[PDB]
Amino acid sequence: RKTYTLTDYLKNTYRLKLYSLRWISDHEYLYKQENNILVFNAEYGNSSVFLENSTFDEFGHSINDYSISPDGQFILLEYNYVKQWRHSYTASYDIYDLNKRQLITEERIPNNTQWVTWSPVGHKLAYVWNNDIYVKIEPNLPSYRITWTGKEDIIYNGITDWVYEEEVFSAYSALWWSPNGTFLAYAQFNDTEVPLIEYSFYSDESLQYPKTVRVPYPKAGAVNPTVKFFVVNTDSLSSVTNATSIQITAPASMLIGDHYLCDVTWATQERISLQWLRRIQNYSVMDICDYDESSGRWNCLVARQHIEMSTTGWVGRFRPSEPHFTLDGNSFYKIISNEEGYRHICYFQIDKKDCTFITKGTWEVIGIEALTSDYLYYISNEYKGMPGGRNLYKIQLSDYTKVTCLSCELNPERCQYYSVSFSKEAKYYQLRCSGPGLPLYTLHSSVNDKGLRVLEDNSALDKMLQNVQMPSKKLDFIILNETKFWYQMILPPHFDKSKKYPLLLDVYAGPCSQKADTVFRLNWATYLASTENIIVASFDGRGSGYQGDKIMHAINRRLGTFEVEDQIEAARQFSKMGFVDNKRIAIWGWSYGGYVTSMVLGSGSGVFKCGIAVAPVSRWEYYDSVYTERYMGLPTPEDNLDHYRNSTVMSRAENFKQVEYLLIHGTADDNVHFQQSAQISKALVDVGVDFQAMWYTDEDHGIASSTAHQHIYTHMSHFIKQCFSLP
Amino acid sequence: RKTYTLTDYLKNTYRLKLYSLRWISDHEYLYKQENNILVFNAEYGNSSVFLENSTFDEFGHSINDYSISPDGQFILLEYNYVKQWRHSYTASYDIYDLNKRQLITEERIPNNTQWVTWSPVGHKLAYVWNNDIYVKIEPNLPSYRITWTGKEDIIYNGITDWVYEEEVFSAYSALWWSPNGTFLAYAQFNDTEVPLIEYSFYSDESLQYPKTVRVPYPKAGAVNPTVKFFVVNTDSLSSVTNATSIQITAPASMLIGDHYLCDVTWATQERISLQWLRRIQNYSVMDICDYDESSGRWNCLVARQHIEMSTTGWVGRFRPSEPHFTLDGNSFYKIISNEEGYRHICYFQIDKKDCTFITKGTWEVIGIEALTSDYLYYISNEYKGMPGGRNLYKIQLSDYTKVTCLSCELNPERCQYYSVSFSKEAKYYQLRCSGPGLPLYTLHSSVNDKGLRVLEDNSALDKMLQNVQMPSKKLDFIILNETKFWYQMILPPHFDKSKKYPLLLDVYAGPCSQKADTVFRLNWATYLASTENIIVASFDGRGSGYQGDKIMHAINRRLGTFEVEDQIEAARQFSKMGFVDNKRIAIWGWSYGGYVTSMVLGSGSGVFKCGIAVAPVSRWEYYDSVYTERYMGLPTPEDNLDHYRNSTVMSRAENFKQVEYLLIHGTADDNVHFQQSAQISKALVDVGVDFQAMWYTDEDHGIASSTAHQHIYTHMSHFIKQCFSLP
Ligand SMILES: *[C@@H]1O[C@H](CO)[C@@H](O[C@@H]2O[C@H](CO)[C@@H](O)[C@H](O)[C@H]2NC(C)=O)[C@H](O)[C@H]1NC(C)=O
Ligand SMILES: *[C@@H]1O[C@H](CO)[C@@H](O[C@@H]2O[C@H](CO)[C@@H](O)[C@H](O)[C@H]2NC(C)=O)[C@H](O)[C@H]1NC(C)=O
Ligand SMILES: Cc1nc2nc(C(=O)N3CCOCC3)cn2c(-c2ccc(Cl)cc2Cl)c1CN
Ligand SMILES: Cc1nc2nc(C(=O)N3CCOCC3)cn2c(-c2ccc(Cl)cc2Cl)c1CN
Ligand SMILES: *[C@@H]1O[C@H](CO)[C@@H](O)[C@H](O)[C@H]1NC(C)=O
Ligand SMILES: *[C@@H]1O[C@H](CO)[C@@H](O)[C@H](O)[C@H]1NC(C)=O
Ligand SMILES: *[C@@H]1O[C@H](CO)[C@@H](O)[C@H](O)[C@H]1NC(C)=O
Ligand SMILES: *[C@@H]1O[C@H](CO)[C@@H](O)[C@H](O)[C@H]1NC(C)=O
Ligand SMILES: *[C@@H]1O[C@H](CO)[C@@H](O)[C@H](O)[C@H]1NC(C)=O
Ligand SMILES: *[C@@H]1O[C@H](CO)[C@@H](O)[C@H](O)[C@H]1NC(C)=O
Ligand SMILES: *[C@@H]1O[C@H](CO)[C@@H](O)[C@H](O)[C@H]1NC(C)=O
Ligand SMILES: *[C@@H]1O[C@H](CO)[C@@H](O)[C@H](O)[C@H]1NC(C)=O
Ligand SMILES: *[C@H]1O[C@H](CO)[C@@H](O)[C@H](O)[C@H]1NC(C)=O
Repeated sequence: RKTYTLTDYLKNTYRLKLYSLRWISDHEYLYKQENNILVFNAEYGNSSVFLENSTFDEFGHSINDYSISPDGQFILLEYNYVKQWRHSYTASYDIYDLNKRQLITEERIPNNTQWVTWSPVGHKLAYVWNNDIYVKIEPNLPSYRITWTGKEDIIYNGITDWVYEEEVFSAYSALWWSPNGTFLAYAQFNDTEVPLIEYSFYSDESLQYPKTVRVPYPKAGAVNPTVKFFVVNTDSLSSVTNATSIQITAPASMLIGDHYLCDVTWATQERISLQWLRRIQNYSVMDICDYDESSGRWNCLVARQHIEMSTTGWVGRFRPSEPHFTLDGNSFYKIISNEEGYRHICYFQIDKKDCTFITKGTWEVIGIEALTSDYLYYISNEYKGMPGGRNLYKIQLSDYTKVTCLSCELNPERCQYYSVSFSKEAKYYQLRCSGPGLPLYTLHSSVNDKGLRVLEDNSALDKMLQNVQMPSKKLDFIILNETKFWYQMILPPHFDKSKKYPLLLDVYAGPCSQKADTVFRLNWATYLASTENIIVASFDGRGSGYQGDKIMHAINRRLGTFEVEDQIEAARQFSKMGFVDNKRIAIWGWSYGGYVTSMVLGSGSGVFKCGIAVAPVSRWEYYDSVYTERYMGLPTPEDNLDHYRNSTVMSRAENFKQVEYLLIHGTADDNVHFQQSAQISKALVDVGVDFQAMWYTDEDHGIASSTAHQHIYTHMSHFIKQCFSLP
Repeated sequence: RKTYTLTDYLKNTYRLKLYSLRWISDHEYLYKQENNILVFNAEYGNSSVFLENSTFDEFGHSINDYSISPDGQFILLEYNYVKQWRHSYTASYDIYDLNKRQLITEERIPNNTQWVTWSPVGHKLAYVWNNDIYVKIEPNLPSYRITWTGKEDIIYNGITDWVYEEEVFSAYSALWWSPNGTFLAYAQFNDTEVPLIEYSFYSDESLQYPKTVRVPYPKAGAVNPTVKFFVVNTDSLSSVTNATSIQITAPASMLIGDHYLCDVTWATQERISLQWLRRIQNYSVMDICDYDESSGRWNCLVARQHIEMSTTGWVGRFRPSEPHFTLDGNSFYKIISNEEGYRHICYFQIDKKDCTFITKGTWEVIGIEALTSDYLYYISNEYKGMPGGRNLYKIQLSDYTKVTCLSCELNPERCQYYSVSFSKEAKYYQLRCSGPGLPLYTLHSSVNDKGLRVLEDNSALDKMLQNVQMPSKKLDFIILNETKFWYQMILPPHFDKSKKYPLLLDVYAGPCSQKADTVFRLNWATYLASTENIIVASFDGRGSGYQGDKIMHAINRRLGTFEVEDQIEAARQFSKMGFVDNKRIAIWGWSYGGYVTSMVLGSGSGVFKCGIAVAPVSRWEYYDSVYTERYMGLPTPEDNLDHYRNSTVMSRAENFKQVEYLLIHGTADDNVHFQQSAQISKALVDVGVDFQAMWYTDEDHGIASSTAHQHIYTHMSHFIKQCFSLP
């Protein structure tokens, strides 16, 4: 009988099915079946073909994605896709009028467009091209140029520079339509004095001289980009006169120094919320800005700013939390750490002091998902006190005490990890369960929270997997200093506590991470347990998220300490349990996991026989400012420079003589620079330690090209199989 | 009897002693002994300390080198040495007045000087600083400025650019003083439009942003630097009037296209010899340029031009050979490829056409070493018919049939490979024997070729080696289509022709190379044979040198052809021999040896279990123009594009599934760019071939930092051991 093989992982032999739909009103959504775009009625479940796979067979280009105007009249077609960073890319665009069932060829959207977006209502367009912003009121009409300052690598209007995209907004876009669709707000980033990271890109075999890539990127403590914020009135645009952008300056308490613009939320048609963060990320201000028709200006009264501080750590999980505004725009809710350091929903009324906690407990809210007049819907990990689970709840607005669990009980053995998607105005919602069993997609009505229908049960995949000897998963915890810390273990088929198993510790362990959860996954570890009979453990130690600040801020200004310690201690704990071959314990990790794997390998602990680090950080001065400084402060003598340097992998080289080490990195890694590994290897050479290495030419942090993806996991499997003495 | 261990190799436990001297006159030389500089009388062997080690115990800096003027009045002190390429570097210099016994302290040689030389006689100096040439008539006097055009990375006056240094002059200098010291000849190079190679340098851990290094480097087919030649009269220099340098123009037959200046020789006080070469290294012209005392000009009579062509390949082994002039400068001798294709000594008389061969035979003259009115001395491989041996011969210039071997019989057992060093006017000479026994340096008088005395017999080392199981070398040959091809074999001690030994083929096989010779070496192979009982073999197949053009030019316009195939056939032959285990045959090479190893691993032969390539070329369009075009012509559709394209390693990628491959490259290789290994690995990943890699951070082609050196050989040693299942 057969197992989950490496070739299965690499080749996607057992495919997970999903069901991504796109809401388009409070009761209809779109969906693709055989590349036909169907539109669905949510209430009754009937559907029909919105767009036929047939159309565009003679288009000329392969179509990459699409977006429909709110008013259903038009559709955007995205082709010539060219990926840049984690979120950004350039592409070409066409517009198809639906009622005319024709393709528009007037005033077309330029090739190399960097970003396009419909207005929330109607058929307006805004797009960035050559770092400048443009606006078409209508798709067959000439665009109005809004900005003139766009300049490659220096001035960005309406799109983000590298660090904002990666660490602040999590997106390339820096444009925000007012709900009216009347205003276009946007940010401008200035990278004039931001230093450049430089690396070689070799390209095709045919490229005689390797090309040098230069990217404005601030490493820890280096000069940051600066930011301006503007708002333009789209209703008032002249063919003759320029477009007048009104600026909104940051609070004076931000203007005194380096800061970031970290969130932008429209409250009403004439109220905006701005979140600002001090470069020292323990202080931030929310600014409420109202339009004044008499002047045309936007004013943010100092009086109604809201303010957040931390004395134990930084602000928010990764940034200040997002405000969810009540419909009238006079109050809002948002996740906040309470007096005991747990993140709960807090209620804020604009011109009033403080805020009011509507939730509390020894658990945390993960996200606020929806807000109607009678209810606030949110995900939390309360159920059964399992930080690694997720369920939908709703709280009765007029009686905070009445909290209903919407998902806890749908299928309590198959489903303990939910996410959700609401329709406009929240009349219907889609539930998505991700484990511990097979992913399961259902539809629901808000009225009586009635289960309308099952959308996808992955029955087909399930029939296949009954054939294979699949691994099982154990989610438990252990006690350390009177504190529970959770772990998981993917266990091989027919597990036997009277046998001894080799064990791989799969590490990430970065701040607010969680590696022990109830998600079902078909991945490299599935192969390792199913086929090679290795146990694959992970452990959430100090610094991990979703358990309260006491645990999360343990690591404050002290990266490469308690999280490293704890992974080691976790392994001592596992050896204690009697079914692990304490001669065959490995450790591996990627990104931040690579850094921790290295530090572990470098600790002299004597627990680990061998390990793999992929694209690991090696010293924090090498990584970016927003991320690094968030946790480490600045690397100056008067701040945290000491620990910046007590915490490098390099300084641990000698101890690598006791272990077998595999070090991997892509040459075109724009995120964690090849530098970081290049310095690790040199430190190891310089001290006479033998080790094994692999570079991947022209790959970035993902090393995700199909061929490279296959090569590295193959390479790594050999490594581990040697180390463990397996066939 | 212990064994020769890797450590012995890396720690240099068993050291070869040398005897490096510089002839100072017709009868004395200098010799550094315990940081004491000594003068030695050749005839009697008596000495006197010229400069005590005690001096400069108070200097302030570590002193890297020294240079005493021809008149012994001053000495240059080189310190603050920084290495650039293979020959180039910059440094600081102090001058010490040997008479006044003190350091001159004004009008100093600037810091970061790029080159200095004394004139041939006296105490003039010429130097290069910021790519401009300056001249001091006396060490305390201010220097006159010869050129003003010097510009970093663009215009070089009196020093060479990257290719010229590496591939033409085998030196940084481009300064040639007339024998008087009267004139200063120099070249100027213009790399205006020469593309730049760019790569990352990671420096010490403290550097936060890596540096991009940028070097004008013409790759096969790209724009080449241009050159001009000038001569300045050193006596008529003015304090206010800018010195005037007279330009010599290359011959019309050279100006029609791209060309090189390949050699400069002063013939008399008033006659310069210049050799030029076409970018297509088919054709070269030697110009003879006389000074016109009235004119002030220099004239190059077309009738005097001596032309070398080749229809079978290129001119010269690596470049047209150096001419050796008679005292009166009216005639010269030059190594030339004869009608049978063997390189022999040719006698040229200035105003007469063609020339006369002074020697002949099926062997070759390697070098002309000295010239008097009575004798011409040269090194050749005639003795015992071995191309891999070297001997000093003299030929009576009044009767060419009268050749006598000066070294053949001194010590037939111990010595078969000599180099030599003559005093001026060749009154005496130092013989240096390199094997096959321990190195042995002797002094001799020309009068009757008497042996004067022994300088170094390496008896120290001999003593030490009496306690180690040393391996032996067999130097034999095989037949291939009726032609003899040589190889050598390092044989483990106590070699039993009955057993079967694993075999490592050590390859270079570049054009005009030679890996089978009679020289003594303590190297990696010594360790492998002695300690790990491996037979290390090397073979000189087609393309190799010192055996006639039929063999050397076989590879014309088809690198990665016969030399790759011949390495393969050699291996087969070696199997036939009943003492090699044909299941355990590996291969490895560096540089060209790296490319060949790759072509071989990727050929499909099934002969080799595994191989190592170190800094390999993989594609000839990536290597430089002077070396590459010499053998491949230009990479254009009209010339040799097809074979450029056919002889990439990348095209053989699939075949690598059959072998184990380790690929190694320094990230800072200015010579064979990392690009080349980056493209090999990408081809291997693209087609799903697994392999081993290792990059060396900030190392260059030589990978020679003491720590990198030790680390690469250790890494390589594990791999080889593993391949052969060696305990
Ligand atoms: C982006 O920021 C740069 C850097 O500060 C600005 O450049 C400066 O502009 C002022 C006014 O022109 C000058 O006085 C400075 O000398 C400039 N410094 C540099 C480094 O150039 C630039 O104006 C900003 N660009 C925009 C459009 O906001
Ligand atoms: C080095 O070579 C470059 C290219 O041949 C020369 O550049 C030219 O400069 C002259 C003016 O002296 C003009 O003919 C052109 O404007 C330039 N062309 C280019 C491509 O830049 C340059 O003159 C040379 N420098 C020296 C010292 O000879
Ligand atoms: C936005 C972001 N997303 C991420 N996903 C992973 C991830 O799980 N891995 C692990 C699995 O494979 C992909 C990366 C890591 N990151 C990081 C990140 C965090 C720390 C460091 Cl040191 C580097 C990065 Cl990129 C960042 C922040 N830039
Ligand atoms: C001036 C020169 N000297 C060299 N010595 C070696 C050598 O023997 N090995 C011995 C083994 O160690 C490496 C160098 C190789 N080269 C080459 C050379 C030739 C071809 C290529 Cl592809 C690269 C180089 Cl550097 C060049 C000219 N570039
Ligand atoms: C669903 O059916 C209703 C009633 O026939 C119809 O009006 C509506 O257009 C249908 N919607 C879809 C998505 O087909
Ligand atoms: C996009 O570029 C291609 C040619 O590269 C062309 O077919 C098309 O017309 C361009 N689109 C626009 C908006 O100009
Ligand atoms: C939207 O709100 C703005 C702000 O007052 C107002 O000026 C505008 O008329 C509104 N737009 C539309 C199209 O209703
Ligand atoms: C437990 O406390 C000890 C100090 O007494 C400390 O060494 C260790 O890090 C702690 N462990 C955890 C995981 O809290
Ligand atoms: C100086 O010379 C003496 C021999 O005369 C030698 O013994 C001593 O080591 C030398 N000092 C050095 C090498 O600095
Ligand atoms: C060697 O000895 C002779 C005879 O005294 C002397 O003239 C000569 O200068 C000496 N040479 C050296 C280098 O000491
Ligand atoms: C060297 O030769 C040049 C040219 O013949 C002449 O001008 C000069 O006087 C000579 N130098 C000496 C010092 O003999
Ligand atoms: C000799 O002939 C063989 C036959 O296989 C051929 O492959 C090879 O190229 C030839 N070698 C020489 C030395 O010409
Ligand atoms: C060279 O600079 C060094 C210090 O870097 C200094 O001692 C000296 O004055 C300089 N020498 C000259 C003459 O340029």
